[PDB]
Amino acid sequence: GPFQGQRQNEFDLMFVKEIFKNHNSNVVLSPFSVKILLTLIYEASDTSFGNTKRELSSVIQNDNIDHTRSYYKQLLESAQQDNKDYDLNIATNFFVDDFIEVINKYQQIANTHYHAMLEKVSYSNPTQTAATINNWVSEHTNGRLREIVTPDSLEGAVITLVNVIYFCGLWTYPFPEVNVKPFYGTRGKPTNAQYMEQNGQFYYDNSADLGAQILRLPYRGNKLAMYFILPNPDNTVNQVLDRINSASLHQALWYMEENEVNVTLPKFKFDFSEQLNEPLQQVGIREIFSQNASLPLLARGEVRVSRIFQKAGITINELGSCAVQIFNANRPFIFFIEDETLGTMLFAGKIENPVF
Repeated sequence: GPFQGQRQNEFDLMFVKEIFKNHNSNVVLSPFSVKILLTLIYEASDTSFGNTKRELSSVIQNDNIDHTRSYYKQLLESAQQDNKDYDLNIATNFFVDDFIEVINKYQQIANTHYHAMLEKVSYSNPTQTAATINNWVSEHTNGRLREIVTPDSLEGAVITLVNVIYFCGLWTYPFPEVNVKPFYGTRGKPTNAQYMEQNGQFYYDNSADLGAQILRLPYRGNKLAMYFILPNPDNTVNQVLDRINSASLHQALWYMEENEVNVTLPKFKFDFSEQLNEPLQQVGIREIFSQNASLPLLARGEVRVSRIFQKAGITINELGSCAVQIFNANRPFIFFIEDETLGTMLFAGKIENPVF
């Protein structure tokens, strides 16, 4: 069933707020994947060997590196492993400059434990490099996501870390294939959306603390599930996010139990990209972007992470995400997909205007 442990999501939730605060339409990203990226710079940084460690607190596992590696390796494999019911891949890669001598063992670390690689490109040619990064993005998302950077976004870069994510998943309980109705966006008149409607047994409650309805829709495979947080009429997404912290969400999700529910949801199909450097500095991770920031365990002796990118695609429709109480989500909502056997926040997103 639903996850019964304590979600290690102090960072995850904080970071989703930063992103969501600063974006006026649909957003979709992967907290868990950002913690991988941050953990890779960490292993590359000198402070691990034996300020950056203090700032990478809620991402690094109790200052002992073998635990950090098996924690992330186990959580990556829990979600990514081959199965009948869903496909999920979390692809990650350092695009390092020709001139840099990459340490081969760092390569091995990244490959084995974090499921990531390192690959030489020449930034002297922006047009080549952008095409090599954008093609890689396609080749590890079965061409669902095809472009993540432009030559312009690689200005004066030395090392560029990219994260993408892909996910195919089938609802345990499909919606009948039928129905356009209004959607009440926060800014501007009601836009029309195509909805899907069904009634069934789902985990549900109306959170008084959060001021929102919450709905869990499981995917086939006893591992993944999509949760929806739908603000009451009297409050916005912003106001709910303020009310969300590790503990209040834990408790909101804890209170949920199986009811009959009348589920009305808007179909949507959209992806999203962002530069992590800015929203990372805002939440506290500064030291790795400073003029000192070194990568001596990644690059042979200094250099730093020029830029970091993440992109994710998501869909909901009658069959899934592939590419009586009434929970009628015809206004902006929040959503996340998690590994229900581990607590992992694999996706987190937000609907402001659903197009399909």
